[PDB]
Amino acid sequence: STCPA
Amino acid sequence: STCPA
Amino acid sequence: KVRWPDFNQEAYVGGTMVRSGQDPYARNKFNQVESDKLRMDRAIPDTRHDQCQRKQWRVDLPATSVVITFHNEARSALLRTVVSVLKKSPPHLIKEIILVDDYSNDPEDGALLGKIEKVRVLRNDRREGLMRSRVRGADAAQAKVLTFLDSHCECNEHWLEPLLERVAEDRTRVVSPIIDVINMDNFQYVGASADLKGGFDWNLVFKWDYMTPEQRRSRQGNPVAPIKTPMIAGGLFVMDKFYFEELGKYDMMMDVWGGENLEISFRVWQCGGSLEIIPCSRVGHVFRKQHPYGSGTVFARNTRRAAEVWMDEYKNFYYAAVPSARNVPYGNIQSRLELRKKLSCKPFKWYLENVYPELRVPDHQDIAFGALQQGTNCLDTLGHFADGVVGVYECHNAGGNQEWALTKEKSVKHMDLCLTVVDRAPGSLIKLQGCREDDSRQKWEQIEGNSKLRHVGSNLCLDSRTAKSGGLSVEVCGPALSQQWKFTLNL
Amino acid sequence: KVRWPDFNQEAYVGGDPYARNKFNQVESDKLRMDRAIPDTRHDQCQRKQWRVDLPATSVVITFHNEARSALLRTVVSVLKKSPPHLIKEIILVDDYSNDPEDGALLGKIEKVRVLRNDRREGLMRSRVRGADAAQAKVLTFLDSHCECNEHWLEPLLERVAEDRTRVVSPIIDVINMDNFQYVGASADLKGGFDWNLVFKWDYMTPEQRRSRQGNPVAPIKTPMIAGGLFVMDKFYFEELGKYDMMMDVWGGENLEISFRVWQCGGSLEIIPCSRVGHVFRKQHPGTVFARNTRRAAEVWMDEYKNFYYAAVPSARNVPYGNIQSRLELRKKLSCKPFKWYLENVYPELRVPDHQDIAFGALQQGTNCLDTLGHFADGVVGVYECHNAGGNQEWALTKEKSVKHMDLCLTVVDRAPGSLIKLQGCREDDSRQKWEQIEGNSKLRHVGSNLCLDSRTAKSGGLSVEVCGPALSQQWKFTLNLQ
Ligand SMILES: O=c1ccn([C@@H]2O[C@H](COP(=O)(O)OP(=O)(O)O)[C@@H](O)[C@H]2O)c(=O)[nH]1
Ligand SMILES: O=c1ccn([C@@H]2O[C@H](COP(=O)(O)OP(=O)(O)O)[C@@H](O)[C@H]2O)c(=O)[nH]1
Ligand SMILES: CC(=O)N[C@@H]1[C@@H](O)[C@@H](O)[C@@H](CO)S[C@@H]1O
Ligand SMILES: CC(=O)N[C@@H]1[C@@H](O)[C@@H](O)[C@@H](CO)S[C@@H]1O
Ligand SMILES: [Mn+2]
Ligand SMILES: [Mn+2]
Repeated sequence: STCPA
Repeated sequence: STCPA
Repeated sequence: KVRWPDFNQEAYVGGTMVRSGQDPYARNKFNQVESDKLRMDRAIPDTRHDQCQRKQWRVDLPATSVVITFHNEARSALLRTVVSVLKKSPPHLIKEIILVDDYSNDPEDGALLGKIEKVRVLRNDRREGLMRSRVRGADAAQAKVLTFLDSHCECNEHWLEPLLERVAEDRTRVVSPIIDVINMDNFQYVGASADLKGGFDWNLVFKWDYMTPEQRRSRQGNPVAPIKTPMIAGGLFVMDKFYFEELGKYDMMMDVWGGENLEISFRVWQCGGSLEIIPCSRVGHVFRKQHPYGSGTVFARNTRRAAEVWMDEYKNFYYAAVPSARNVPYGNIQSRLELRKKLSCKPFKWYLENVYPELRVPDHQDIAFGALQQGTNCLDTLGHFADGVVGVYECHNAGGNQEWALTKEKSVKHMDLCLTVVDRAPGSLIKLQGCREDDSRQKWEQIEGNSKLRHVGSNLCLDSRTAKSGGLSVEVCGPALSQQWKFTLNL
Repeated sequence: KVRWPDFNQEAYVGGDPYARNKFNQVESDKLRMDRAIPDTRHDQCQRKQWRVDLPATSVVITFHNEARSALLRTVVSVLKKSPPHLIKEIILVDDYSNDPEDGALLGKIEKVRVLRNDRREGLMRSRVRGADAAQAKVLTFLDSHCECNEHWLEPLLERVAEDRTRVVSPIIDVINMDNFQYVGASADLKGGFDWNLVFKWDYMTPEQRRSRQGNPVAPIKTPMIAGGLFVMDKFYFEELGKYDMMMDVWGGENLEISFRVWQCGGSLEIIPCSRVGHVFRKQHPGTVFARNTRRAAEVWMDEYKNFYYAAVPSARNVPYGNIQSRLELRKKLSCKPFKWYLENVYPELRVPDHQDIAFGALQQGTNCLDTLGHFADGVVGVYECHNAGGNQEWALTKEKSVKHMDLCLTVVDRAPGSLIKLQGCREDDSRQKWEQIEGNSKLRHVGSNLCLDSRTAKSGGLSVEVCGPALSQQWKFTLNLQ
């Protein structure tokens, strides 16, 4: 997954 | 006292 | 065709609700129940800087073709994405919304949305994945400007104008909003940090970098200015359609989930373009921990394709970080190479120097590099200097006082400081000292399949058992676990 | 006277080893007056030839009940390691030592002139006395427990010869207080400080480091000088107002002069090809502390002095004295304001916003409030405090908010036991509003009986808990604007 800001 | 480099 | 507020959400969503007392996280790896409770045009906090809020945005801007790609997306989330775009965007700027249905089980999910004003639905008759789907949608796009979005996004106040402003001025600019966080459990809309740049480590995994205090400070003047980023997240960006096509669209041989963000980011920068994060632009995104739809393979494959084409020699540092990847077949990269030639792109070295200089790059002759790992613990200077002891600290990949190198001179250096065997007596504390090549006490060798550190010209091994009693010691080499050390990059 | 090597050390040194000096005297005394030491210089320095028309220096060494062996060794190191024609004189200032012979005896030595103080004056006053007596064009100051290295002096003199407003220092090697081993220091360091005005060593920024890679032995701009060991143009020293004459015994010295030099158009340098060993120790052989520091702060720092007081509130109470001449001096010299200093000289110094209520680290015992490298929608925690203030850097804003960068402690859920979250700061978010209570020892969630609580740290992260007498609810900012 893309990681959260 | 000054702290070592 | 129907106006978005006249669209019957209850009827659309209702077909596919979570039932009985079944698991709400099952289908999507986010809380579907909580998503479905939400109104299609639900209110969300204005997470913008005050300065953006006090701003008249030009509307004399090229219209955009919004491309949204999806595969077995939650209806409520999908609808919500679409309505957010329609509701929050000046209409004349929204040429069309292009829904690319990537072989969803139920074609109605997307087809039904086709009733909606400016919504066009394109349905893949087989699973193509995110990259290929996007291209299809882009290809179908009528507008001058492309906008890419995920299928579980929520657009914020005046999100579009700042983005368009940029690429209108300069068509080589590839721009992104700040990506707010939409909580996967309770679906709360959370404002993200604006003090972040895109980035990566040598394992080529995407990560969020904080800006340097240097950078931060220099912006204090204008805090909502564009931010140069060496890399984009990837889900959410805006791009000139012609430019997109010119630069070689997307790498067409990549698969399901990449990887693609990596490649495009390099390509854009290297080939004379730029990458921006735009703070006044805010778009909510449902971040999750896992995918709902081999993963390590496909990822490695695509990552490889990117690395092999763009990174030049520096690709090796990747392989050093991830050796298993040497084995993964990636395929034919001929066109991509030709493409690079044709475009007259700069070399990776340039990219590193000018775009991503904060990326810590090993010396070409370094034997090993990065962090010195012992379980979840790392070798650490403890902020100590010369004549200072050394220790362990839980690893944190912020690599600072955990940044180490194994040099060609057989030395274990941090900055211009070196692990020094001051005293050969077992149990003896080692010391941090100014690196001298002539100094035999500073000489170290890797042993037992690069899992230990032996003091050259001795039966002595770097040992952490004394960490709690003064610091890292030199101990007689043996099968103890405290003598286990592994560099994150090996060459 | 007599030639240094003809000097009878055995006889001189003749009259618990840590007691008298807070370093190992026995180990020091074993040492030969001219003992060999490793060349700790960068290779590039080694391979280098020097002027000759360099101005000579007057070496000023000040001391109070110094160990004979150490003192002697300092003096002979100067003589032995320095081209003689560059050593005009060595000025020994005896600062009311118990035994006047300590210094007097050394007076027999070539180029050595001994000045005794008939009462305890301290380091600052003593230096001035010595400087005043100095005949050379260039002043060199050293501690009384130093060891000069190979070609230490030339690179220092080279600099101030070219430009007389340059105030320069060697890299200060480390002499081990226990075993007296001469250890090569890091060259990657700048001088610095925190808002408590206590001297500290900063690492260079990777930015800086990298930009030097071209020439690694180049001068290094430093916002602050250690203080013990430096070289200065005699006239310039006098012009800029010598030292503050009303300062006393103990420190603050480095501080005042460093500000003054920079602010008044001069510069401060560390010079890597210049290497001088120094016996670093842990303790002295506490309010003067605050006094002197105050005098410096009150004169130079302008409004920013408050940040000092915020870090050290006990200091508000300490009387410092009359600072009239010093103020006049600053006027006269047409010096820049402190703001300028911060912006241009020491920008890496993390400076609170002007409206901020509190600042710095959020301390709970030896533990600190820490982001755990988490970002938005992220939980928050504790981590043993480390004064490197990064993910431990916090602010209590005028908007009643507890912010790290542009992120804010957010009360997501009012239910006791509920985990708090990191969220993008909004001024109009009530959930983000915090008040200090119980004598600035706690953090109460505004509009509630809820208190910031660490008991849940190991079980998910910092929580919001019902305000009570628990220790886990104890929080103190390092700087308070109160
Ligand atoms: O085979 C696929 C897999 C995913 N997607 C879509 O492309 C995006 C993939 O990003 P995702 O949200 O799945 O991952 P994340 O944002 O966590 O990186 C989403 O909009 C999906 O709906 C797609 O079109 N085809
Ligand atoms: O009243 C005093 C106190 C100290 N000193 C001297 O000033 C120098 C400053 O170094 P010190 O050891 O006091 O401090 P440190 O180097 O620990 O910072 C030493 O040579 C002392 O012998 C002095 O001349 N007069
Ligand atoms: C005293 C102490 O442990 N300090 C820590 C260091 O040892 C490193 O882990 C730093 C990361 O760059 S952070 C932090 O300063
Ligand atoms: C993940 C983790 O270990 N986090 C740590 C932080 O919480 C701070 O202590 C950092 C120092 O600036 S260091 C380190 O990154
Ligand atoms: Mn997504
Ligand atoms: Mn000293």
